[PDB]
Amino acid sequence: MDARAVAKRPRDPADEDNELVTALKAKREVNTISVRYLYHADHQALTARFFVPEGLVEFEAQPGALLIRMETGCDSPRHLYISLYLLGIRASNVSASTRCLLESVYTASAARAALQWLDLGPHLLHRRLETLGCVKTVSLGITSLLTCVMRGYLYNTLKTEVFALMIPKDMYLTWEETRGRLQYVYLIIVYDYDGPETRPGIYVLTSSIAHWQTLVDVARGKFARERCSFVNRRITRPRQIPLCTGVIQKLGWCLADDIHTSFLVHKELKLSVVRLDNFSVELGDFREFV
Amino acid sequence: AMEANIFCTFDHKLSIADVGKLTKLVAAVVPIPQRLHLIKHYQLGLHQFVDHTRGYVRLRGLLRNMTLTLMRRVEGNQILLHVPTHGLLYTVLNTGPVTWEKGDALCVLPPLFENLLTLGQWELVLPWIVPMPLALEINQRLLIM
Amino acid sequence: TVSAPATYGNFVLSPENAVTAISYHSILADFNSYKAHLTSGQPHLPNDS
Amino acid sequence: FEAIFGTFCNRLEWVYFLTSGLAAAAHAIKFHDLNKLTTGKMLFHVQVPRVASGAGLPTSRQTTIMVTKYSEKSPITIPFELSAACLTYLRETFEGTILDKILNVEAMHTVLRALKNTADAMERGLIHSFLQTLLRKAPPYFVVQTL
Amino acid sequence: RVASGAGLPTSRQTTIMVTKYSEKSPITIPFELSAACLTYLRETFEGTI
Repeated sequence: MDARAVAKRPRDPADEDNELVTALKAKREVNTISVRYLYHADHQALTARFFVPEGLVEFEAQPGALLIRMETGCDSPRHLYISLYLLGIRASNVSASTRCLLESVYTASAARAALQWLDLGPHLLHRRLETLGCVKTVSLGITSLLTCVMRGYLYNTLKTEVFALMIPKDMYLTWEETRGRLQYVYLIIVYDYDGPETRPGIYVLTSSIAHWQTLVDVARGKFARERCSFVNRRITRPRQIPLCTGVIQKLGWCLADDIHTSFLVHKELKLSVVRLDNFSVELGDFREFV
Repeated sequence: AMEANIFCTFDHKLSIADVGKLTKLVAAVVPIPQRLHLIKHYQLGLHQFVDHTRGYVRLRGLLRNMTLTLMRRVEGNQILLHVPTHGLLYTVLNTGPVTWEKGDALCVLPPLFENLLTLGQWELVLPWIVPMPLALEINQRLLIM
Repeated sequence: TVSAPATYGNFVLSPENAVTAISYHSILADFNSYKAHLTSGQPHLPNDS
Repeated sequence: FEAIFGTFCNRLEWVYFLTSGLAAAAHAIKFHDLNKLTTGKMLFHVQVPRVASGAGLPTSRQTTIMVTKYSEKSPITIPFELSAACLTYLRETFEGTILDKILNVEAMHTVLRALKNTADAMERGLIHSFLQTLLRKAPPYFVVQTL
Repeated sequence: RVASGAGLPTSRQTTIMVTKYSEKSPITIPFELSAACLTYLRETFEGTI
């Protein structure tokens, strides 16, 4: 170590020639493969590749769909990858007309299998779900390939276009009149304990609050009826041991001015969505509240 | 240019078989008690805490405080350990008893059950890497038991 | 009519081979060629022993 | 003692698309802006001949036929991998001892072998894709002979 | 390797390393001579035809 070594500012990652160019220059050998520029070499987002059967890929052809991993309770597929739209079928929050529309969209054996597996078991819904991230690609086929980011912005190969996050309009939720400049977005699953069986509500919440306790206090204010239902079931129906009235999972952050309303088209049917233009994913785990 | 790493020197003589054993573990999660630049091999692993009158839950409490690091490179006279940073991707070895799936969330647990690097009185006791629901089930079952 | 070798070939071990045979019970034929090519940087030897 | 009588390596042979006789069916062209192109097409204009008819028969009116043909895309791909050990020794010199030089040379040769292997694989894949396209468009003997 | 079409599985790089060993088989043949033959080969008596 010496003074000049300390003074020297670090090398620019962009002005050093890459390893392949280094080797070719060292031997002074030509190659057919273009090598001077490496694509995705400066993508800071972390991505993964997922295989999914043809029946499940609908409304996820467009980039920006939220991707969930669901448990089948079986050893043959073990896990399936489904979108928030498919969960729209099961959620009580979604209206009748939209439910009919996106139920007519998912008329495939795989989607119906997913629904049967979801309703079959005795567990609560959130125990069967694991969130992966947002998708931005599609290669269609009998088995389709989806690439999903799990930490970062949504953009194509050259960053020449940034993708948004699409939320169906019935699931979108806000609790403040004037938005804070920075918004955090959360996934909420809340259970209503009626007589026969629990009806789950599914929401995506955009909020300025980052503290857990304040956020959960606001949520308990907004969902008082479901807490009353939880206590009522605890009283009337012993030997049923419910847990939780709802769970909250954090996934992402975006600016308030990026929020917009839009529609999605698939097989000449229009679904209306809320659109988070420059959304960047940052996943948390399910935290439960009562 | 190098990346930042932590150096570990073995205070015991190593045969070729021992170093050949170490290089098999070139991506395992090694717990370390303190963030320190140079350490001796006794500090590696959980063997330093092992006790006859204490058990699982105290080891869990201690593992809460330890620093997790990944073994990066094996050489003569020294070991290179890399301490991971939040938000970056890394390669880890499934030393646990259970297979993994894409999207799984893993958490570290004390081992419950081949032995690695039996030196004169020290052993490389690595922890368990397990998906979260299994860890919850194990904790509840053990507490009830 | 065909040309054939008139006599057997001869294989001789080098003194470096003697040292390695004594110390490690092993022989590497053309040891010096391997050494020279390794230190010079060539990947390929011209022919086998 | 044990003896080692030489060490041998696979002398791989190289295949080129333009050298194969299958290339006779192709008309190969390089186009640097191909990634920006969406679709390409050609258009044909045909006017048919006709023969004058006798009395009492319907006359054949002149007709023109327009057809167009579109292009189809079929990209190919293949990966190759490098280890972090290869990458660190490719661009580092620890004290410059002869063992370090050996390791640098090994990293360089590793990446060079990978590049050559991948280029050969790309040539073979081009041949494979072209053959698959030709088989896709080619009908069997009984169809064409019936026609 | 052959490059595959989009969506198909790709071919991993593969290195195969093989060793081959030698075998041994000696041969022998005897010949014999008589005591009288050795006597007349080694020594001679009073010189005569």
